[PDB]
Amino acid sequence: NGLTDRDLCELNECPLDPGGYFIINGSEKVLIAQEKMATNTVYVFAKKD
Amino acid sequence: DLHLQTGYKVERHMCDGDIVIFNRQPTLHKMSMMGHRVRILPWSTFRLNLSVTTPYNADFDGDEMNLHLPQSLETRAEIQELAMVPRMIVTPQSNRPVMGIVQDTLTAVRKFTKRDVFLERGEVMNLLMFLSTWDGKVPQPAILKPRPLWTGKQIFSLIIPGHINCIRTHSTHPDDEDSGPYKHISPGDTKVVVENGELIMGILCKKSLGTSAGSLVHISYLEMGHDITRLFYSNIQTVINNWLLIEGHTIGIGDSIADSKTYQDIQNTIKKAKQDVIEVIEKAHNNELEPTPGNTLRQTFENQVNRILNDARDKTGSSAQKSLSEYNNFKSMVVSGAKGSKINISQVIAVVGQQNVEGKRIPFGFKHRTLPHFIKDDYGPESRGFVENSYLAGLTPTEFFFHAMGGREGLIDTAVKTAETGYIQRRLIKSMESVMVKYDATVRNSINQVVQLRYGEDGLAGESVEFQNLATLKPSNKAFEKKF
Amino acid sequence: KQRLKGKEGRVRGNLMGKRVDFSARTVITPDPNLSIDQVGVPRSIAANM
Amino acid sequence: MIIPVRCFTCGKIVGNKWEAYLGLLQAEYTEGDALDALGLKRYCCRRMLLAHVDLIEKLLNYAPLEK
Amino acid sequence: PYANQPTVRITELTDENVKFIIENTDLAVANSIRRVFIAEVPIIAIDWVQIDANSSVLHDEFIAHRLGLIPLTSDDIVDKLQYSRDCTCEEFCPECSVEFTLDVRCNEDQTRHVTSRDLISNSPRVIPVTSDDILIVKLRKGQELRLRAYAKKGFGKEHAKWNPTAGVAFEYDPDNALRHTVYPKPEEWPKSEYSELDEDESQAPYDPNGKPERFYYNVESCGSLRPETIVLSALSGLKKKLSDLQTQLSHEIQSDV
Amino acid sequence: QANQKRITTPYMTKYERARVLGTRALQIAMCAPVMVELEGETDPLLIAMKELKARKIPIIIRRYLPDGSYEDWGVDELIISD
Amino acid sequence: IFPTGDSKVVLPCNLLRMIWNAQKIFHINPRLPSDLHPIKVVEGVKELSKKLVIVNGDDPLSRQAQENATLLFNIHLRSTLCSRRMAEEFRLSGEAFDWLLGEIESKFNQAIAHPGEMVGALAAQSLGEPATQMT
Amino acid sequence: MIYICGECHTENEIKSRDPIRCRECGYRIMYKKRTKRLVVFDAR
Amino acid sequence: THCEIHPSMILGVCASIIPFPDHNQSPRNTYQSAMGKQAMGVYITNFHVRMDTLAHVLYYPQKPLVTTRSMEYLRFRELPAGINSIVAIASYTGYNQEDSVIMNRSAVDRGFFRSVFYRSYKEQESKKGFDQEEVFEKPTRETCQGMRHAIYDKLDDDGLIAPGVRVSGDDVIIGKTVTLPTKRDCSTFLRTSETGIVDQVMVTLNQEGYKFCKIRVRSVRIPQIGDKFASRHGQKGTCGIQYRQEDMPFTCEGITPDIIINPHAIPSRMTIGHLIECLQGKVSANKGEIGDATPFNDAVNVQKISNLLSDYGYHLRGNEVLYNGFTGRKITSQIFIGPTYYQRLKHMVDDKIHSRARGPIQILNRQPMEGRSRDGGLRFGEMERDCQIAHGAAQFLRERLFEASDPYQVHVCNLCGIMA
Amino acid sequence: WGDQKKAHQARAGVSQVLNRLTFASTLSHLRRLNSPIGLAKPRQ
Amino acid sequence: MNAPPAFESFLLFEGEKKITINKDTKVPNACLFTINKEDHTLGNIIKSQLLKDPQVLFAGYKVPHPLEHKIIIRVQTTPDYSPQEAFTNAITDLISELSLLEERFRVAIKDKQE
RNA sequence: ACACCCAGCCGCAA
Ligand SMILES: [Mg+2]
Ligand SMILES: [Zn+2]
Ligand SMILES: [Zn+2]
Ligand SMILES: [Zn+2]
Ligand SMILES: [Zn+2]
Repeated sequence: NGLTDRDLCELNECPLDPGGYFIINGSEKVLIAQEKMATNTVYVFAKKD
Repeated sequence: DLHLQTGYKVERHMCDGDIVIFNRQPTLHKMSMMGHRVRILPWSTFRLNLSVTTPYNADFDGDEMNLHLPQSLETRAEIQELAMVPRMIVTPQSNRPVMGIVQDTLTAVRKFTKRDVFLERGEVMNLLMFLSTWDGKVPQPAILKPRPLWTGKQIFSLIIPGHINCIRTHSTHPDDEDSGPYKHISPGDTKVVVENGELIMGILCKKSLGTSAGSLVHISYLEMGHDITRLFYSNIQTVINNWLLIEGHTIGIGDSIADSKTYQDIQNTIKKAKQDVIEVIEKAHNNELEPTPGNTLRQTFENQVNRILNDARDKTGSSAQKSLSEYNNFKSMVVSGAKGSKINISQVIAVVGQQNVEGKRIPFGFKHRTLPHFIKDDYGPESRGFVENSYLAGLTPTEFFFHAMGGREGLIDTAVKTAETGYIQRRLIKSMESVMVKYDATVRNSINQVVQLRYGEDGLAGESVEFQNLATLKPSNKAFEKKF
Repeated sequence: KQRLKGKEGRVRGNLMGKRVDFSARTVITPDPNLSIDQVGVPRSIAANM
Repeated sequence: MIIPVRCFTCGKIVGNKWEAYLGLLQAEYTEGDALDALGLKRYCCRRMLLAHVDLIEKLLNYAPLEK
Repeated sequence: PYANQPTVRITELTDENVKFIIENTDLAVANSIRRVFIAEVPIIAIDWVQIDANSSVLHDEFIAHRLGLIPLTSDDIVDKLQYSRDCTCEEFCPECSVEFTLDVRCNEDQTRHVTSRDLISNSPRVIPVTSDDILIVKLRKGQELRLRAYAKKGFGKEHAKWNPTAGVAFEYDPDNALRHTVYPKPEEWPKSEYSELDEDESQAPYDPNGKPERFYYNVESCGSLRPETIVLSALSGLKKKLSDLQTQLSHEIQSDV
Repeated sequence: QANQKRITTPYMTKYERARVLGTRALQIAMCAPVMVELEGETDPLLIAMKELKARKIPIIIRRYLPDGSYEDWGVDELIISD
Repeated sequence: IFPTGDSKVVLPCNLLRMIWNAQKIFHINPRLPSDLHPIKVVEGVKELSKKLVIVNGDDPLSRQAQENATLLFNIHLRSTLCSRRMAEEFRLSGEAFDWLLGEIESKFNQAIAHPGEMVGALAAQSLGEPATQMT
Repeated sequence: MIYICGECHTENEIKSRDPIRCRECGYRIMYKKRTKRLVVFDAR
Repeated sequence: THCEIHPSMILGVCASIIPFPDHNQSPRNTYQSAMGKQAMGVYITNFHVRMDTLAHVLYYPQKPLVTTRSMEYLRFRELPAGINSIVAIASYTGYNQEDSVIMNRSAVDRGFFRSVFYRSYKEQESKKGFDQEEVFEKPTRETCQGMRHAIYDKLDDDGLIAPGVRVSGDDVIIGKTVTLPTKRDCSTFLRTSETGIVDQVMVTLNQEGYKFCKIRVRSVRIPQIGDKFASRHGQKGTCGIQYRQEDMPFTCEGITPDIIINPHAIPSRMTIGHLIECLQGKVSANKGEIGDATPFNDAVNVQKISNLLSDYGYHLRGNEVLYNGFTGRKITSQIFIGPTYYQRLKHMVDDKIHSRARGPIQILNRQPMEGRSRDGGLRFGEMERDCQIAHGAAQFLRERLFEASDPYQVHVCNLCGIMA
Repeated sequence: WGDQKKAHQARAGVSQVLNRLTFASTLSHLRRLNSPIGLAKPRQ
Repeated sequence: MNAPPAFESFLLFEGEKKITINKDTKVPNACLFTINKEDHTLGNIIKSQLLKDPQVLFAGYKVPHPLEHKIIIRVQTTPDYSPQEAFTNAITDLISELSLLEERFRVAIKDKQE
């Protein structure tokens, strides 16, 4: 964080890389957002059967 | 230890001329595994003839097929005598030739069969060189003086084998020609007639060389045999491709632009349709739209709106087609029947048309509106999915989103329905795995339960049946007595 | 019982339809210069098989 | 990564015009005038120069693993 | 029955492009002449590269490919040097190839450009086109590049790097007279450079007795071979091909008889 | 059964065509006698075709009726479909 | 049997095309009179219909079964080969008629169901094929 | 068998089956030099 | 109450690079948006420092002539994923029929779409036993239980293949032998059909403190006639055949197309935006700036592009007269030429190719194994046996499912049916 | 996603391997959603 | 893997001949030349030159397959003029044409150079 | 005379 282009290049890290991923055992893992029903909101549904 | 005595077996490599079988999953119908003769070409990719692209429900864009090699003389013999694609041109599923001239050949066949086409001497020699069954005698040119010109129909007549007798109607056949005079002249050069294995008149298209009953290839198979049909297919493809090298085909923006008068007429039609739907929705708001019998007020309002919009899109498509130029490649591609349809021409030129999801128009996802940009409680065409603009003209964002919804519906149903059809066809084939015909010509189950006394109530296989007309049921009593 | 069950199982995954030798797979591209019966096969599959 | 030596379509020499192209651009000239001055009449070479992006400047920023 | 009498006129002879007009000739002859211009004109180019040491950011195959595409001036010794395959020479000798050595090391903060000028030849006749300069690779401080390369004799059929012409332009019948191409809307099309119609007229009238003739060429060299000796070499190569066919056909027909 | 009462289609069909051609080709491929004169043919399949056209197959087809009784047919009484 | 006036029906041999082939193979001139006794046609078609057998036998039950199986082809054949129709529309000659009868016999015999066909699998796969196009 | 390390680039001679470092920077990343053995590269 | 920033912003990352997405049909926008993930290029600048399995990189990427305003903000310009190439949408000899492509062998020889295939392998010093410890060392022919005919002398004394040495298929790269409970060669081998060259070799200490090595093997991949290609409008295609420069057609100005797709690809799958891109690319290349092709723009339409092209000396609809490459005769029609963006895809025929002939055999089923990497066979699925039943080829089906797969003999008693 | 021993009730598919075929691929993978569904209504 | 060597496109390895003659049996006085390791560059020339001969009926060429470097040329003459001699005469006229073209190009270049 | 054990999970091609 906070490093400019020069330090990132000197540090063997791509300036253009957006980041946003973890590194576990050398494999770059990225979390994916998961949808779920909104909490604390009364709904109404009509089950057909 | 390399000395070979009689009785040894040597595992040679796959030499040319050997027999193999292909397969493309999903293997939907029995056509998807035919036998082929092997040929050795450079590079690292299979290479098969184009017309086979239809039997295997395949397109040559990343598709990959299997290749099984038989490993016994008995196996090779049966595959040669049963599954070799020359002997299995016509499928018994619908007693029509699943094989068909397709893509550049078919369009080039159309442009090569027109009356206007003519060939100089050297071009005719070049075309004849690509044939294989040619007897070696250059036919008399249709034109002698001032200079020799051959007609494409004459070269095609050379291509036809034996003495075939076929009569088919071109796609753009005017219905008035049959009743009126010039019935056998056909000023539009419709009414394809093949006499004594020579092409006499008419342009060829999907309805004559395509995968249709009573097609020219169908009659070729039924009459001459199966090898001659293979030569027919190969000759057509080779010679037409090598003539297309001279003629050439293309498609571009010039084929999508229409005349300014056409644009003005199209805009006028769209404006009138929008005004009419404004009128009918005004009537609905003021409560004078009398409900259709058996239908709800909303139901009949939707039906009337859909009727108006469909009339508008049909009129726009007809106007675009009328203004569509003869040299326009879109018209050639559609009328030939290679790919595309007149509806696609209408969408490209005039109007994309109404976009609908699950049959109905765009649903009201928000509070009684389709998107935030439209006023609440609107049933106008622009605000419910209708796409006034065309692809060439470009789509505005809202209609672009609605078209995206329509395309997503296409993707979703085409992608989910394979699981159901895969289960139905597996259940059917598993049920009917054992039913077959014994040598009493009685169809029987696995445990010898007579299912049918004779196959198809007549004992006739499906590969040798044709469409015919009784010519005795329809005529009246007076006409019957007169004619018999 | 789960070994003998449906897809990815004994009866349907190893007996009714089974993996077999003497086979090949690769992409397909057009070639209008071969007859209908013919087909191109490259030298690698021809040699190995 | 770096300006290709030969135009893909025809084959006119192109690798020797990248530096001149940048020099002409620096001297207040527009792209069209610069390409005309460099003699690339055919448009395949024009897009060969114009559409190329040189990553090699970004690549040299990394120190070599030898010395 | 006998051959026709071609005639040639030259309209421009700059240092790198040549325009000439060939009249009274079959279309096939002209088409084959252009094909030989772009396929079967001998030229010297790099084909065998040995990378002694490459610390550049670019990899060995990249540098080898780029060196291969570099043109080499071979106005003279294309005829003298024999093909490596034909030379009884094992591997490579100076009689059938030209040897190249490249040695550049960057030892300063400023970026070093490994231009084609850095290439050093043995025979002074064969050198890159420098008598701007073609760039090969850019090097940071401490990035060496040492390699040796041999240049063979080849023509365009083997590989594009042996293609001498930049791009050959071949146009015949500028104002469409034989209707070899049909314009649906002729007025919309620009008139060709070699046209001879007025502004009002769109196309020449139909010529049923016409035949293609008066072909226009615009052969442009890549700087390796002069753009006029290239045509002579092309014609000589076609003549030699036909003479080889003569010898082979004579041998075959005598053997049959 | 005897010579009489022989009821079955006398058209030697495509399935038995394939079987007979394959088996005869295999037999000749194992150095078996040839039934007809041959003029410079070596492929077993082609010679099998030619000798079938000569109608001299040394094989009798046994046909299984659904009931269980067999019915033997020689090739030379059968007429070729082609 | 056929309500709704559906005259389109599937039969083995394309009789019209066969007659046309006979015409243009024997160069028969429709203008000139032909030499074809109508009784020759009558017993010709009758003998042909006798030689087309689906249910081979001689007992009354087998004969009735054969008649029922071949009724549609026989009726279409008689309709197309009627005496007046041959006299007027087609105008074939005697050798033309003999060749037509022989070719019809050969084609029908070729089109007969071959024992051993796996009719069940063929039917299941053929009827399952359009299911992928029903979308 | 000379190894080149991460950043300070010393061709340290190890040949001793010890934990891999260099006496200059100590970074625990090592690379090995391009082989002296030649290899042809076709320019095709 | 509110006003949109810009309507085009609805598009996603991979869908934003599509030029004129509105003019295309939405299904093909979807398909292209799927491909943009697979469109190779300079994926990250520091690729040579990194090393990971299945990493590609392209030689000569180019920012597209027909750009989109959003693309500059996705940083696509810095890291393109394709080349602008002259395209001729026309029928030809027939090797582009259906969805296929004809390419330029001469241009391919000049570096057109030539790309690298970096592949990285790793091996570990996972000591399990107390004397059964593996070590990196050059195996000897007699001291190792595992002895193949593979070429072993290429390795150094450490047992790691030196960088910069050509390695063929099925070669040893890491010589590691496990001591027996004298030794056993548990060494990894380079898999089938790569013929690459090892470039970089690494040695390190793993997390648990044992020696750990990685090596990277690269191999240039000149496009053969099997490689999947697609435009920015969902134009799935493969290289049917490569023609040299003298075989393909050529304009009166000497321009020769790099790629020739078939007109059949346009009408059925309406992608008029492809033609719009071609025209805009032509006018942009002629003029000198990068063509603005943001999705929803009333300023830019086909008519103004046509007028600019006409002003610059071409057919106002983008067509051009092309001469037959073989004959030299003018083509009767007039082909549609112009540049456009094309992307090489991850799918390569050299990777998808596969064959099997009595190779290795599964332990449990005693049948051919899974995958080409394991040299396994192909499945003869249930729908295939059904097809062969429909054919009626009995003994073909028999050998396919019994003899070619796994023949086996058993002894069974006659009184009882139990295995004996 | 969850405790190791309770993989049955643990939702799967989270933390996919980052795709690195192209910069566009990386950005698309970073900005991605996913539904927990294994009928066409949820998928339209 | 299977990419053929580039030099293969024109070189003749030991085991084949440049020319083979086949007498077509379909029509009298016909030949089937089978020039090997060539392409359209020669086939087009040969077809054009033969077609100019007044006393030859048929003349054409085809490549059986673009990947395979082979061409087949068929020539049919009147029943007093062997196809082989027609081929030879066409080639000789071609050689004279190309030599004349080279000479006149030399003259044009010399005249242009001052 | 070859060497790599399997289950699960995920992406992706037609
Ligand atoms: Mg597909
Ligand atoms: Zn160029
Ligand atoms: Zn030498
Ligand atoms: Zn250090
Ligand atoms: Zn027992």
